Amino acid sequence: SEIEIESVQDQPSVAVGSFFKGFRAPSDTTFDLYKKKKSEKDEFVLHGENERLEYEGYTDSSSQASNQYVVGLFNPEKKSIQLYKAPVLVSKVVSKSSKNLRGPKI
Amino acid sequence: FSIPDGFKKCKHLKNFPLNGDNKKKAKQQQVWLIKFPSNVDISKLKSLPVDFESSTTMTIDKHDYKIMDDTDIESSLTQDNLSNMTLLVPSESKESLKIASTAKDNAPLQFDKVFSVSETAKIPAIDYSKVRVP
Amino acid sequence: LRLTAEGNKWRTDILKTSVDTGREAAAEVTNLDKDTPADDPELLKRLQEILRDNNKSGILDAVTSSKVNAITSQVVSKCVPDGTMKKFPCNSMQAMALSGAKGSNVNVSQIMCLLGQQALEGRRVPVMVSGKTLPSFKPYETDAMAGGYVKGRFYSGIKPQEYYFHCMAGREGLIDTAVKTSRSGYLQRCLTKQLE
Amino acid sequence: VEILDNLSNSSSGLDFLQWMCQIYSSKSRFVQNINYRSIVPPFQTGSRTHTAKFAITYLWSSLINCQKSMEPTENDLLQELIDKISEWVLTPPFMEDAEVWFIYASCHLLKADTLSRQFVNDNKNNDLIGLDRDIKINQVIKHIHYVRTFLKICLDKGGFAVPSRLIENQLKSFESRLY
Amino acid sequence: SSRHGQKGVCSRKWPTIDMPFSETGIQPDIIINPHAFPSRMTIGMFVESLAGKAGAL
Amino acid sequence: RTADFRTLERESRFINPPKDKSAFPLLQEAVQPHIGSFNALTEGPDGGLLNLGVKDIGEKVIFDGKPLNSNSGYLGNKLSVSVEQVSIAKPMSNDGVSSAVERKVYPSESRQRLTSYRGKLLLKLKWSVNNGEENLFEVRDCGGLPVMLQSNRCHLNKMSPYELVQHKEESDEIGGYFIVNGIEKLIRMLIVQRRNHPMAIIRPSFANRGASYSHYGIQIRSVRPDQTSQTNVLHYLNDGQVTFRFSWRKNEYLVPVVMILKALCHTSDREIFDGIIGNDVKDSFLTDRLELLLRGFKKRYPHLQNRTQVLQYLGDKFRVVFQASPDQSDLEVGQEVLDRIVLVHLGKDGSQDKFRMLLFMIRKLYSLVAGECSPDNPDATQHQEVLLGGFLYGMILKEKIDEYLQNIIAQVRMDINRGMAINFKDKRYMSRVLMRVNENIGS
Amino acid sequence: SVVGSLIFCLDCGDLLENPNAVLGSNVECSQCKAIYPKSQFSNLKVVTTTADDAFPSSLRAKKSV
Amino acid sequence: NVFSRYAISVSFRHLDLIADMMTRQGTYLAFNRQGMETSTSSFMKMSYE
Amino acid sequence: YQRLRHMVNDKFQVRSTGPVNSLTMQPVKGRKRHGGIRVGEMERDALIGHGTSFLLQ
Amino acid sequence: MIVPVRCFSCGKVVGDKWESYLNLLQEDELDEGTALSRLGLKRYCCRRMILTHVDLIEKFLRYNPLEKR
Amino acid sequence: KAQKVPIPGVKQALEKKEGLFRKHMMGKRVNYAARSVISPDPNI
Amino acid sequence: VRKLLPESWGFLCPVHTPDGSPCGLLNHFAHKCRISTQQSDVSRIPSILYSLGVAPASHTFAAGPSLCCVQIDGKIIGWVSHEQGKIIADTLRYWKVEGKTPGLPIDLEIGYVPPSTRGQYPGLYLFGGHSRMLRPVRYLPLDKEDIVGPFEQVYMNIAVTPQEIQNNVHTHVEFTPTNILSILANLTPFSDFNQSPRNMYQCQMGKQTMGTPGVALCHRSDNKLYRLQTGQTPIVKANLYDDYGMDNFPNGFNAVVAVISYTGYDMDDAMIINKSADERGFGYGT
RNA sequence: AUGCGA
Ligand SMILES: [Zn+2]
Ligand SMILES: [Zn+2]
Repeated sequence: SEIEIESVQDQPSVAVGSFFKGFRAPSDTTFDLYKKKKSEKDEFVLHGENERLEYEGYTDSSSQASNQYVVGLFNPEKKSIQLYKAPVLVSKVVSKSSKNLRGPKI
Repeated sequence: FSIPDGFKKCKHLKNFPLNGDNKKKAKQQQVWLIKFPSNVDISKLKSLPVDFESSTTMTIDKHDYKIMDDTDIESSLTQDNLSNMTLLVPSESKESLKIASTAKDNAPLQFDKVFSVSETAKIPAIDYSKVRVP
Repeated sequence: LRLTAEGNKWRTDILKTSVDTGREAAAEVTNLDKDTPADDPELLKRLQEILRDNNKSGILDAVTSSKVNAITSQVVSKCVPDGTMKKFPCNSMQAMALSGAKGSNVNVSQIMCLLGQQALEGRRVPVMVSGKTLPSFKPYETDAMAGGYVKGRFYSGIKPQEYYFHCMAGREGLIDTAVKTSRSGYLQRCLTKQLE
Repeated sequence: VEILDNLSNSSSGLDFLQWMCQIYSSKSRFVQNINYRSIVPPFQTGSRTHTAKFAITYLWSSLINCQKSMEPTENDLLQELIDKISEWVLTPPFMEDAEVWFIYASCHLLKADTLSRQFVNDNKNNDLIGLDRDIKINQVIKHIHYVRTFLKICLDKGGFAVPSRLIENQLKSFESRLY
Repeated sequence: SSRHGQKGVCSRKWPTIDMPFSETGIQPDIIINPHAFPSRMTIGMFVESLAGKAGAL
Repeated sequence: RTADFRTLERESRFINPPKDKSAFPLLQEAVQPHIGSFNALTEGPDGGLLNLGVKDIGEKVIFDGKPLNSNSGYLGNKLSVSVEQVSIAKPMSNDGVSSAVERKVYPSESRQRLTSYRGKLLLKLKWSVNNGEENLFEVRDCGGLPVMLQSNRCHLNKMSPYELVQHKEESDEIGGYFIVNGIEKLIRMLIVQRRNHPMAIIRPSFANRGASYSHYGIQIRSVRPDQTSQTNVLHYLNDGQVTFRFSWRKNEYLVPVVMILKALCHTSDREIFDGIIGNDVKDSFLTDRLELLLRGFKKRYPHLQNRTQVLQYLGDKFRVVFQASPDQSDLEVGQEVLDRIVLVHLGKDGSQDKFRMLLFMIRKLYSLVAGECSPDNPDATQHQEVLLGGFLYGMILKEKIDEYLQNIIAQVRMDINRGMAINFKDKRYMSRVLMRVNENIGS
Repeated sequence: SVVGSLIFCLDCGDLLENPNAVLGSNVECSQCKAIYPKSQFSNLKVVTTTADDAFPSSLRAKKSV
Repeated sequence: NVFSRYAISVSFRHLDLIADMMTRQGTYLAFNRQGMETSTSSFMKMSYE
Repeated sequence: YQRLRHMVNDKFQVRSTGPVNSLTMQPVKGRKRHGGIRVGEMERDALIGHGTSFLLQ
Repeated sequence: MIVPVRCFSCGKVVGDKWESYLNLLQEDELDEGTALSRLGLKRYCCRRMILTHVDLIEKFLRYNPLEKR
Repeated sequence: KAQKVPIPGVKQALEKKEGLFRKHMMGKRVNYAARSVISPDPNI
Repeated sequence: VRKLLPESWGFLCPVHTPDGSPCGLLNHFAHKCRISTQQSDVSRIPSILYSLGVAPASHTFAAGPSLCCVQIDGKIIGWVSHEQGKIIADTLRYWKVEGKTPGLPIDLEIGYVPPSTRGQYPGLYLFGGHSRMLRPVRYLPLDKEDIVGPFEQVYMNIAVTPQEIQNNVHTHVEFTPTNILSILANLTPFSDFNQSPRNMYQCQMGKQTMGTPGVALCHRSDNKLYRLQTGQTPIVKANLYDDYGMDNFPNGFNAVVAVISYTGYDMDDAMIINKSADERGFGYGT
């Protein structure tokens, strides 16, 4: 009993993101994808905005070089996976209230 | 914004057949997460002994491997949606990622199976008869 | 300092019985059946619970101590001048201890028989949190020796695992001996001023 | 010094050069102030900024005195020059930059080539090394990595003296020999 | 003191004639009282005596 | 034939001592923990420990009091100062001062003369004016630093036995000690808490701190690359409050741990909850203590809505004591403080990693309080490391160079409060102030 | 989100002010603007227990054999 | 009892006298400075603590 | 056998007359100052113990 | 320091037997025991004297300050 | 009672731990006294 | 604090301790203990752990005693099962004894702390930094040297000699049990034959002994030196007496000793010297 | 005061 591999997709399409426990965001929230072509690879950073907050996510560079993530969708009946490389980005969400500050001194 | 004087805009994405063979609780589709050391070439695989459920040991370029499958972290028989391992789905090369779902219920889904490839090592046993000379 | 061949026969043969004694006491304080396997998982869990309690650990020391000390008393009572290679009216070491020129029957038993159980502040050897009293001992070893019971004697030497314990007793002795006089000077003076 | 270079007989401007170095370290930082009217010449004076040029010539003549008939325990000279330039270590000389750092590296670069020769010709000497892996390659790669540090700090600290492009190409074509 | 932490002062410089002499024709260098060993249990020192004697012979 | 006499070998070695390598390599390897340590102040990664220390002390900024008649308010020009490099030289002596060819000085002379065995200590001073409008370098001689024998800075470090005898020494001199005024002294090694690792401690002093203090607490002894350490304590108050202990200018300061958490990285409270309890969401004990912590912090500081405000509060509360003033904003003082106090073992830009470690320490602390884990033992060798004398040496140097720059700053401040006679650009002034502070760190 | 007796802001993750203590029949985030249960109404309960240690006794010792 | 625990013999004349001195005031008059206060020799007070 | 450096034998001292502290007129301390050994508090107590009050005075 | 003249224990002059003794260990490649037997050190006091000796004087001698070096 | 290691006053001179009374009055150095390591001797 | 703990096995000497106030305060390193003076190869360890299955700390985003914490120099890099925790610890030790993983210094200290009921808090604490006390032990599975520190030692089963190796238990054995003694404790012959406190007083006497301090005395100017002229090499000695070359500095002499009460002047702690021998220079010193 | 003999 072992699952066969049907197809592999190697180029950027889907991504995975760590958020606070409860993140749901608006029904329409948008995720800005970026690309970096460094040396031979590419580092990705995610950025989004909402009516109050704005969320930006990036890769843990020291784990990227030492681990690489793959996601696939398998069918039991077709025994087939569409494999997808996706960067995992730890993204944080700041609001408009998080953009206020005091004087430069007392 | 479009920050990091080291990034480029995206121009090339790929459709995700989320629902071309989905049916609400009727198609037994799955999405899996697997961790791969860079040392392995994913494109050079052919099948995946994930079907071993637990005994997913695997041998890649004569190298012996173990495919860690875990329920924890996200298939726990305890809480509803124990993960922030968010899925971000695209649509087109000219559109930004989308929150995974299975209908318009504003709820993040989970990965049916999570796997992790860990490189095994012999660590051969001590030959006592050789070491324990009196 | 030598025993007879007989004296070594009794000494080694009696010391042959302590091997059960160590765990037998561990299973008494643990309150588990006799000859309970040295590897029962319940034994190990009960003994880790025991390690975490200072009072329970004290009881474990006290019972193991009484039993192995019964082994000491056995050995000395058997081997004594009953097994020395040359006797009294000629054995100077016995002469000095028994006449009380210097020494005690304890010293003579420590040279000629065995050292016996080392103790510290009133109980058996300190134990690390891993459950091991020395690197060489598996956690919770039910052997008396691993608890600090020294079967070797000064005449034939002591294994390093035992030398590391006898070093313990020797140090803590040097500590009490070197500190008692500072707390006994003030005991003298506090009333010496008054009753003068 | 030249009279001792032209004097095929007794003396190596070196000795005379090293006697001068000790006779004119003057590690004192100063200049300006009074009417230098009998000791103007930047050809005697220094130590505390003002590089002396007989001390720079002592090191340059010393590396050229090390080169002749090396790779063509009584040796030491290329070490003697590594430890005589180290006794320095910033103060007036390196404290000041250039030639100091540069020829130090140049003496050091020559010490890396000699060790590739003494382990070069037809894979080291010849058919392989088996000779316990290559302890000698690791001793040389450590050096090659070091010397690139000395050439870099000599550039960074304003040193216009070094045509970096040629030395890097030479060092890479040489590291090759070490393969 | 010996290498056994059995330290003692020299009480007197005994005349050699007054020392005890062995049948080997020698009289000791140092005499240490036996009564020290029963408390200290320095039996290593006894062993060092017999080993140094063998090792000289 | 078991422990036979090495007799001919000895007489050969006595008559003809080794000319290449001492025998008894354990004999030199025994003081290796001293000598090697002292070598780490002059050789190693980046430049050796001492140069990393001087790169971490950074700058000491002073404003001529803003004057220029916004001139004033916006500082009357910046006067950046610092120390770039630190060099140590082998002992030398020139007689009759300048013009007395120098000679390498060997220890035998220091002993016979009954004097110290000093090395000239030099450090490349950086005098930065207007943040960079004008840069001035000067390597100042700071007197004779006592050098360790056989160290990477003593002439005998690399002498073969034969040469060593030719230099009037015991053919085997281990070294590792210091000749100070002719008396040989070494720095006694010390056993200190193992660095960089949280050790769970129950201590009644913690109860002695005041009301609502429990016994339980975590202690991590963070040591910087340069090896200076900074101990950080967490206390579980009986009330569920968690307080963070640190020490600055050998004074103690207490801060709520939730403040240093929101201060390190922008995060949600739910992010801290997930950091602490994780999948363990079912521990009512832990869930409730965490509710006390978060609800209480939200109670105290309802207006700290984002990390920036928090950093501003820390800068506002410590600027009086970090002596960064006449230059830094409360945001800068806050961030430099975090970098200077909290888990310094993780280093600058470790603020997410310092975040993870800080959550790990709170979680371990709750495991101690509940009793689900044993306490650790400060006195077990398990939990201890050894401060080598040479590193103590490097620390005291780092602090003394901080004092030397602080003394420059004090001298400028006194001059500006009695004369303000001259602007920071004049080189004459550089020589004048510099010649007015005491720079003899060697002594 | 609700955990135990804590309920976090759903949008921002802030531990929003407890619905039981609000001065309105609504709850709003101090980081986000979300309005209380409105969608659903919490019923905060926790089954808290003793640590099974605070209460040493001879009878507890009789529970160990 | 304290000496008997160490199997030391001490004449009762010693202990019994000491106790009588501890009761010289009809109380449990310790031997520290506090008990010393009430004795009449001022130099003895000066010369203790 | 090894000779310990503490030949306290050589460290003997006697004082039948010597220097005094200026604030007390009592013998200075230290072998090298020809100082006088101390009669400590306990030795005083002991001399009273013996009843030897004329020896104590 | 230097080979003692006589054996502490016995009294027999031994200081003459050092150099020949070292020669007997070198020249004849003999063993220390047999060499001492041929030198007449037939008592263990005399035996230990030479056997255990430590001729440290040679190590002292390289420190002679009265000659340039 | 004043306002590092300020010279001690008469109270410190007279007490401090033991005091003048204890260190120069209840016990003193004495003349006509000697100290030496004792050695045994059975014939005396 | 003075209590001699078992953690010190191999690190501090159980017999090299002064007698008095310092007892227990002035410990002494074992003759084979080493001290790290550098730090290395920390940079590749995240990569190797990640290869071994450590989840990166950003992605697990969960924490507890129910899980092993992998940390490197106190930098928490990930989380795993306790089972995978120990598998990693052991396979890591294998790559340490091997020579194939340059990101893996022989002197890395690999702190595994297994799960324990109310035990020490679990985790896998690696350490590479300075001031670690480190000592060699013989790793049996590769029959090669391994460096162990005091933290990891607690949970490691080190047989003291090969014949006492228990099956499936001791993963290492001491190279020699003399490695647990300090230097002076090794110089004492048959030191395992005396009552311990006499060995410690032996360290204090041999350490207080008048011997040969050097040979460069004509170029020192000590406030005091004690120089024994008649120095000898013990017939009875440890082989570490040669391995440390202490024979360069002989501190005593081989004496003919009679263990005899005879004259009546040798009681308790007093011993007699031969007159003719003392006249012949016995223990003669300057 | 630090180290140490008793
Ligand atoms: Zn919100
Ligand atoms: Zn003789």
